[PDB]
Amino acid sequence: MFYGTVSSPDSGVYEMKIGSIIFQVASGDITKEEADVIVNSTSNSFNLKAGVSKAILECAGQNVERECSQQAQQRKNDYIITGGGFLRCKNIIHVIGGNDVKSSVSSVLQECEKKNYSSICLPAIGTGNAKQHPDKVAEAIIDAIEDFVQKGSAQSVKKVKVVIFLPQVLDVFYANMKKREG
Ligand SMILES: CC(C)NC(=O)c1ccc2ccccc2n1
Ligand SMILES: [Cl-]
Ligand SMILES: [Cl-]
Repeated sequence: MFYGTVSSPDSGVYEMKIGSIIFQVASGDITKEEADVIVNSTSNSFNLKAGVSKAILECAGQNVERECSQQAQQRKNDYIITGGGFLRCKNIIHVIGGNDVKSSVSSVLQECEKKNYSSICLPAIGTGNAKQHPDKVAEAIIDAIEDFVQKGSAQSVKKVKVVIFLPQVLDVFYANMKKREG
């Protein structure tokens, strides 16, 4: 009902349509990307500095670190939204790596529609310190996007890209795309 064809538009990038959204995967350093929103996969304290979270907090800078710990003490949050700091984005959405990945991605998509944003870049959420299995993480990310499209919710969001630290995890995402393709 939804899936287009898998192709490679640029070296190391793989893409397919999911309804009106372009879904892409690539390996690399997510802190070098430009998008309306970049997603961080962190702890329930929003102060982890290991793996992807280390790179994101160090690049973003100390004002973003302090925004995080200020919101964490105010209430119990499933995720938090901060400024971009010195990353090339309008906002960072910090999700909890150990939480249900489909739920986390659904929340990111909803928040981006609320701001009329068009582009999102995320890591392989949960595959770092949280040690969720890559096969289950890929299935959950793509399922969230399918559900969002099926419900008629995609209006401003046009591009969702997963930038993945390890090439071996990229292989798992590409196999999942080929399983789904029209
Ligand atoms: C070798 C291993 C311990 N490093 C990591 O897990 C890791 C993850 C994401 C990164 C993003 C930018 C830069 C370095 C990064 N390193
Ligand atoms: Cl994680
Ligand atoms: Cl990753």
